[PDB]
Amino acid sequence: SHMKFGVNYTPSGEWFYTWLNPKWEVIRRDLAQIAELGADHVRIFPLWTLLQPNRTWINPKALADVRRMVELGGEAGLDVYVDVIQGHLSSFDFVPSWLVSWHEGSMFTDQSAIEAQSALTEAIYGTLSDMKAFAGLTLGNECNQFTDATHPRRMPANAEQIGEWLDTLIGLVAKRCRRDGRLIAHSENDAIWYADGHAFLPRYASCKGDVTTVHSWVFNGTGQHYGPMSCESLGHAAWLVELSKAFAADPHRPVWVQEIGAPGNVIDSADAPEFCRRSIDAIADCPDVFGVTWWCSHRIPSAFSDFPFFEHQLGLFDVDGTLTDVGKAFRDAIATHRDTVAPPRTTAIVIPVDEQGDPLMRAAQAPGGSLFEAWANLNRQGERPCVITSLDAGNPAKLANRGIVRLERVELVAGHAYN
Amino acid sequence: SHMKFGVNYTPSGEWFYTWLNPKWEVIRRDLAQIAELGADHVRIFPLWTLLQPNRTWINPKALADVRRMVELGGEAGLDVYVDVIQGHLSSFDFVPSWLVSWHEGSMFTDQSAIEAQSALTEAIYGTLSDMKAFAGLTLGNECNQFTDATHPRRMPANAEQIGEWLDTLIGLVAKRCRRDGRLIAHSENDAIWYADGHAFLPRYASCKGDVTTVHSWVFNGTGQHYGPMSCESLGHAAWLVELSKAFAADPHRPVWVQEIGAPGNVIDSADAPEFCRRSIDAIADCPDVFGVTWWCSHRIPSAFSDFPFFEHQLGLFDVDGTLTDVGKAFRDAIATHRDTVAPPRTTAIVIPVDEQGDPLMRAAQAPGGSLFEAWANLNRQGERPCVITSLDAGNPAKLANRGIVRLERVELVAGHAYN
Repeated sequence: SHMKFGVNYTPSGEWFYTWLNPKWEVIRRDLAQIAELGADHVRIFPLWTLLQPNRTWINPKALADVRRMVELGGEAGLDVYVDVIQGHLSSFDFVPSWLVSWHEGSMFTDQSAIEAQSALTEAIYGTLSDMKAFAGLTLGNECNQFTDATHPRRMPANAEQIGEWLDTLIGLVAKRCRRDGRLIAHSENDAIWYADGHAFLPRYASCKGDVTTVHSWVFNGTGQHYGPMSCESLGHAAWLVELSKAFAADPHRPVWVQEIGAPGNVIDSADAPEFCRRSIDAIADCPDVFGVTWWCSHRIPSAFSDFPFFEHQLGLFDVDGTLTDVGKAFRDAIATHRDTVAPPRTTAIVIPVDEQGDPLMRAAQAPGGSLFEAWANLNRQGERPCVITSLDAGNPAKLANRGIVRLERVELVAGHAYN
Repeated sequence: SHMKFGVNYTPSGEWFYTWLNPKWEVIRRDLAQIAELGADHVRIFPLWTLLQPNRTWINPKALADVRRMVELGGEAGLDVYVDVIQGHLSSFDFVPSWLVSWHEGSMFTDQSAIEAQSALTEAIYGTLSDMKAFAGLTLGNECNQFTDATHPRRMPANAEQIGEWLDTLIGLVAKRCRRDGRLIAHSENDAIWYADGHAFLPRYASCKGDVTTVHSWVFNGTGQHYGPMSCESLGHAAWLVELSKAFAADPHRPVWVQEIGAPGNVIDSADAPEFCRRSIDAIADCPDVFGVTWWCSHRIPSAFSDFPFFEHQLGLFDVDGTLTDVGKAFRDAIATHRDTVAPPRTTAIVIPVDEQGDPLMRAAQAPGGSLFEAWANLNRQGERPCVITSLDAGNPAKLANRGIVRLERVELVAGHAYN
């Protein structure tokens, strides 16, 4: 049992631009710094444009560099999780030329592009499969952002095509992962939980892949609307954990807080260490948390432009390599919650869903919405709420398997704070 | 003095994907093969995504790799011309993440992007400036394709903004180039000659930069409409040379046929050698030709996908490294025209222009148009025609400088063969 603690690895000095010519001695020291925090894993991010520059040619040097980074993670004493398709990082898209402009197409529906992503997933798994430190794969960081209606070069897809895309790519490696002792997962930004009409559905995160991933960012309106150090803000990661369980078929499926950070566009730097400590305290009171992975390890140097300004400050280590106050808070939180075990949560707020298990109104569970607030209010009062669907609530076996004793209900009211 | 002969260098084995991890021993063999043809220069193509992955960071390893390729070109005895911004190659766009989707913007009008392109031009010149083999720079291969309405992710610009973009980037290095003995130029696809409404204007090619560049591709409708081995097709490159002079302020400005190939989508493979020989015969009969640079050196291996099929066959050397029949024709053509001197051309076709020197109807000088056909007819009849504008035609001083004796005028009729 017990929560894993790790960091999302942003290479010091050159960020992901380092993949062009990695400085292995610097990367080695980067990973040793992360291990010194007490972290047990890292999550790493190769670039799709370098991995697969042609639809039918994967660059062996790019694969070998991924293997070397994994090897250095293991030498630091870390398990290493690899995100296959980036794809999207920190406001930037990295899309190979064969899926751009004259060759524009949707990664979700174009069959020849799906076969290329399948080959890349297998090539990454196969490259790394003999490494004791290779712990698992995620399809890619927040790939759903490409199909969101807000994306300025949207890759179209309906919900059925998204389900098929997930099934195709996860299905390539799920059995190997199972036989080998590794994990396969996928990752969406919080539009999956919050955005009505979004083609990625909550049950996809909570049922497909081995563990649910959530990425908790209180710049999504939670910090602005309620306050950066409000209960709604501090408990937002714990809220995603419990919300996501409502949509899981398996009553003890682990939930991975795969990203959480203290974004400086809503949280004052003076409050960021307390935000970290208290957010992790709230996560640690939720059962079945797979782990907590902070965003991110090393600050982006100021010589790089066009990042939203707060992205530069998210690193636990400053640009000179020293441990920031948030880094100290995360190190302290790892030690605090080493052997803590959260007790069962038995009072559930109920989410009305349709016959397929999808919310009647995702806006009601978004920031500002009635279900979001009912959970935050119950949490502020010490009730330690969990979340179930109306379908689960009419199933005495599922209530029994989760130990649910009290049901709390609220009408559906859309929030308007979300983004 | 005499025409230069060179090759557009496409790296064997990995194409421009070799820039990720260049195999220097193969690149040396490639360049030695080009020299063995009798070529005296190559044109090379670094990738913008690798050179400048952040708006304010140019990758020093990518600069060092360009320098090494120039160094190997000289060691083979070749002068090396470098295209700064690719940008566009063989149906693919290579645009850095900081100019796409969430960061979408126009390289032609966004000031911060223009300053980045300025920094990249200075960085390439300065990296290469101490090298005996570095012979000059072109801003980039056919950059105008980004601003044409045909482009699916168009970068907007009006004609004045395009002129300012050319002036800004050429102005950075024009003086150094003259002091150092190198050249600076820019390159457009044939929309500049042929497409009404296009924001690149003919006089920009013929007046800005040290030499006019033309890229001659008879799949632009010429080969389809008149026949691949017609006089219209075989004379197309000479036509672009002479057409371009009409718009030059300097009556002896050199014209560089910076690309010509024998595209297999309109020219039968068995005819490509005679197409090469006779196209170059026609170029060699035009005065003031700077040089002829064949597209391209080495065929694209068939393991790479999504190229138009004919692109694979354009190389002078096959994928196994052996010299193709077209390669033999080009080698033979270099020896044939080593010492050729074209006599002056004195019979001129007249292009109607407005007071700024821009054509009244570019469609009339495109394939199928009256001015296009009037030139081809005179050329087929052995009249060796040149081209002037209507402004020049009413100025006996300009007629004197070019030695024009006979004028032929024709009514404007638009072609419809052009793409």
